[PDB]
Amino acid sequence: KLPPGWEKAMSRSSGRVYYFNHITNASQWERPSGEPARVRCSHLLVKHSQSRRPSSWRQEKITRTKEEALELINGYIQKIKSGEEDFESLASQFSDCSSAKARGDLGAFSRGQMQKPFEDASFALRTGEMSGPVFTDSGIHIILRTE
Ligand SMILES: O=C(O)[C@@H]1Cc2ccccc2N1
Repeated sequence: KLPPGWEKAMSRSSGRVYYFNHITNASQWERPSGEPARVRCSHLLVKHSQSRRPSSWRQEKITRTKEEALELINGYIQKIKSGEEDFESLASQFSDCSSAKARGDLGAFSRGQMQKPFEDASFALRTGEMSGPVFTDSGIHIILRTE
């Protein structure tokens, strides 16, 4: 039927069908379109108190809760989707990963190098697509596949 990870769902507020990807946590109204050794991704990481290392270049001690981190991620996705802010701008300013200094770019990578939920989401994205919240031991990520 649909490309890997994608399913149909019904909107509770509007009753209109939409599409959801259970690997990337992406969701959208439009029906999704139509695997490589390597993909290239950027990300925006929001850490929280249960991250494996609750510290980053932004904050020596990261104290926010998992739920507060998810709300921040949700807000950044809204601003990216509305076009009020670019992904790169938000990653440079607010990602708790040192890759913030390269607009969130992680370069190319293959399967077997990254944490599994990040890897799985990265490889299920098509070039140009963006994930919803992706949960790892580091924190919560927004992932943008660039190649
Ligand atoms: O560790 C991993 O594979 C994923 C990708 C990544 C990059 C930077 C910081 C945390 C993080 N989680």
